Amino acid sequence: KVFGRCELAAAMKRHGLDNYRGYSLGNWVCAAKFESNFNTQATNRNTDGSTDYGILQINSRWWCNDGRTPGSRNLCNIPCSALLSSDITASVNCAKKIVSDGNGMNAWVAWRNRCKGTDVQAWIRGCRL
Ligand SMILES: [Cl-]
Ligand SMILES: [Cl-]
Ligand SMILES: [Cl-]
Ligand SMILES: [Cl-]
Ligand SMILES: [Cl-]
Ligand SMILES: [Cl-]
Ligand SMILES: [Cl-]
Ligand SMILES: [Cl-]
Ligand code: NA
Repeated sequence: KVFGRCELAAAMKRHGLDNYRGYSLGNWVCAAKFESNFNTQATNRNTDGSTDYGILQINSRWWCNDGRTPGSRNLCNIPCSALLSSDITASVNCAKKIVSDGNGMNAWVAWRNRCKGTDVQAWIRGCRL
């Protein structure tokens, strides 16, 4: 599924991301825009042989099982395919464990490079929330 801009902001708020561990709604929308263009079916392969999955691009080295990442862990206790659903629940729950690991939203490199410090509120302007 490809979400409308105002449509995803509404679903993320419903699942309790608005200010989780101190991060506002526009930070999560911006992160999704640049990680996936609002597409839940987004995937991308990393050089160490791990893979990234879904609207927020979560990785198989630590966080999910895909059966193809040697010596890895499954700290979220889930298969990576759950991160591709039109239902965003598994993606939101695992992003909560990751953002708590010690380093906050710096765990997402594109958030640090395209959305940290910017007028993130513009991503929610004109939306009925
Ligand atoms: Cl847009
Ligand atoms: Cl915001
Ligand atoms: Cl594995
Ligand atoms: Cl393969
Ligand atoms: Cl494990
Ligand atoms: Cl599994
Ligand atoms: Cl949803
Ligand atoms: Cl933090
Ligand atoms: Na794994």
